[PDB]
Amino acid sequence: QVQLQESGGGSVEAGGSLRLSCARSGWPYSTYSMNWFRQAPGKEREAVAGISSTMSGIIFAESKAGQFTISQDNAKNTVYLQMNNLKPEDTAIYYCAARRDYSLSSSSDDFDYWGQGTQVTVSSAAA
Repeated sequence: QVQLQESGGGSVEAGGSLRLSCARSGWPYSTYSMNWFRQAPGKEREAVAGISSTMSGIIFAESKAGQFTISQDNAKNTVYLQMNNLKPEDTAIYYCAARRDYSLSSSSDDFDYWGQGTQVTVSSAAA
């Protein structure tokens, strides 16, 4: 059985940082790509970042150079989403997703395996 186990979310102040982790276990294939998706309140689920067994990580979502960084630890079968300079509009449920195809895809329909979803809430600054 495939499991994608997420960790590392929660509440953060505007401007803060978080690193999400997704540990892949039970993977039956010699290849993969892994994505982080997110679903913000009232919005459709959208791709944030992708990485694969052959390609370095890319960020799909318009952000700013350094807002998101995706990486992986191959020995630990774990993919990471480093988030910096977080803003209220980064509040969302973040999802890990996996598929056999090692190209990079932003389409949720291409992914047959999903993590449980991790809430990230970015509070606002006083004004």
